[PDB]
Amino acid sequence: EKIEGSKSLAQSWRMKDRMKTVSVALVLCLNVGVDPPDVVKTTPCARL
Amino acid sequence: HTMVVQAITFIFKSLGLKCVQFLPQVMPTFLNVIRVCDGAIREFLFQQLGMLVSFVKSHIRPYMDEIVTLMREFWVMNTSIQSTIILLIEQIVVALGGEFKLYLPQLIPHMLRVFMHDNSPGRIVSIKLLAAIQLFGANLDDYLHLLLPPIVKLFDAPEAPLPSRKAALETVDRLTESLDFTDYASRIIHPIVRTLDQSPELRSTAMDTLSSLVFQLGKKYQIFIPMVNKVLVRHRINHQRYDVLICRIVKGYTL
Amino acid sequence: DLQTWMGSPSIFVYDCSNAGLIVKSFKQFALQREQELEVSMKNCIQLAACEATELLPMIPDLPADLFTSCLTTPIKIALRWFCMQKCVSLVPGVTLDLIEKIPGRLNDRRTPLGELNWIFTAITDTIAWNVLPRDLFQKLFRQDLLVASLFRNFLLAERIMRSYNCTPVSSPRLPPTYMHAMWQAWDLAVDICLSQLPTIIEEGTAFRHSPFFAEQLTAFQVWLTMGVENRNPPEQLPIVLQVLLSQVHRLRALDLLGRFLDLGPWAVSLALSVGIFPYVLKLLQSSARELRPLLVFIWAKILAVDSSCQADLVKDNGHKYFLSVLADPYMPAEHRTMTAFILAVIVNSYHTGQEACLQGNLIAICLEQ
Repeated sequence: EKIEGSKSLAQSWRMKDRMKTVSVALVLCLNVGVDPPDVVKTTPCARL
Repeated sequence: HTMVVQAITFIFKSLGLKCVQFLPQVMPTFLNVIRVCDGAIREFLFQQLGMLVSFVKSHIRPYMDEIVTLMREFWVMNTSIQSTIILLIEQIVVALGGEFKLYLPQLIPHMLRVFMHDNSPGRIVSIKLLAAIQLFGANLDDYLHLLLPPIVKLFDAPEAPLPSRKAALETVDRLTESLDFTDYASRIIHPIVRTLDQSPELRSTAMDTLSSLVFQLGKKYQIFIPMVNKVLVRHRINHQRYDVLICRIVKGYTL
Repeated sequence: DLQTWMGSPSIFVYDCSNAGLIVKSFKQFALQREQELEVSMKNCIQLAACEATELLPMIPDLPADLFTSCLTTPIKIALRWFCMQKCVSLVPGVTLDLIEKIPGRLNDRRTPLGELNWIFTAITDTIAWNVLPRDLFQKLFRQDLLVASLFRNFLLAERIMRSYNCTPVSSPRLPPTYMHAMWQAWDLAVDICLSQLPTIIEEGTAFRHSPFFAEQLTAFQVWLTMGVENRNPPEQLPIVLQVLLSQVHRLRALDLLGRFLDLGPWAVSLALSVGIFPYVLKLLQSSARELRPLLVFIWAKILAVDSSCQADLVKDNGHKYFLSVLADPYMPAEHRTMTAFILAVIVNSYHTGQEACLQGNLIAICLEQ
């Protein structure tokens, strides 16, 4: 073999940046006790 | 018999989704009427039950088990009632949707008998049942290994007429869009390759089915490429999408 | 207007019936803003329970909040859905009531419930790595934890909702994973895990752990035997990562991972892309001397490729871990040679590392050997 160093490849594995989810928005349009007019729910329907 | 049920059908259509209220009254009687009806009315009732089911849609779940029992009992090799019931089958699938897979296993014995012994002129009752199978969708997951062999025999049988062969191939195209076909690649590809010899008329339809299957298999189709290429050259089969798809698979680009 | 008030870095979760319409209209208003920008699209992530045409399921067995539950309680619906499939016939005596009363927690991996969460995390992260392109994988499953968790659970939603004529929608479009083979492995893992529950609840039997992770390491070993050719990489590489987190199978995994790195420098590059580095670095805080020969081997192969990691090793004081190995007569001379190489890389043209190793008395230690 030749006395030469092996060329290092472009290691791109490193992460560019670290994101941080600082806050969370829970918008709940549950309308508990009321049924939306568009969908005629069945009598058992889904309650949970 | 004829006038009473024609009224109830128009009433439910005119009501909309508020007809659900009346379900507990109509259905138990209506089902018992189908049981004791005789001759022509049977067929007519099944026609009108289909309309009912199309309006009630998901709400028909409690009585669905009885309806299947009714169908199972009154399914006969009589061509007339078979075409009638197949239409009622197509309407149940759109009504229940995901919940249809609970009841399909009861119907399978009759569907497998339809393919085995179909005396319909040109097997148009089979062709109708193929069009129904297209609607089945992701319900067919747990039962595809059962239904598929009859369908495969249909498009490989040379005695069978060309229309009925086109219908089977187009069905596999649809089912490819929704179901997974990796397991059963060999069970289909070998009849297809054989079909590309015995008849040049199906060459177009069949090749379109192949491309769809190839798209679904992806890298798993690589195995068959040598063997199919041999059959394609022998009859100069030049499909645009297929040559692109093979080129894409061999290259490894994903799109 | 809704995307006016929210800023650039944001993520949107729509749990409604025609949710596809929102995703279409979101991209429209995104394009409309891009047209106005001449004279925030890739940043905005979107998850949708359904396609615009599709409707939400009305089935009393399932919860109304089917999509959110999937995203936020994957194990809970996964077991309830498992108990609704036809495959329950193969396990009689497993009702929903036993699922309610499953023992354990979601943290303790030695419990039955924590086992499933650990298995689920491995299987989902494995499916993603094998199916998605490398760029999009590190974008979603490596950038930030919370997104990675949502997409992990999104793959489960796709599987369950498919069985009810529902197609979930994502903003970075994913190829369909529902029919992947690994899902069958998930079934077996579930089967074995909650086949013991009758005995755990009623008999009070000690929950034996699943052979899943063991068998997956066995699969990785079998691949290495005839892995010389540059064929498709082994699917189980992300599973080996998940196994490193425990101690029960840590020795076996670290061994196989080293054997893998042996295959060539291409493999070490792969292992860096999947994200093995920050986990191997945490083991340098351990004091178990049995680990020392394995880490020396692994670190020599990695540092041979990417010499820039010498910066990271000085921050965490990992150079002390190896200094100890170089002053241990009982350590074989084969591993001591790699250790001297590792130090010769950390020191290479890096004034911060030379000042740090000088204080660690390297010259005196070297002369001893």
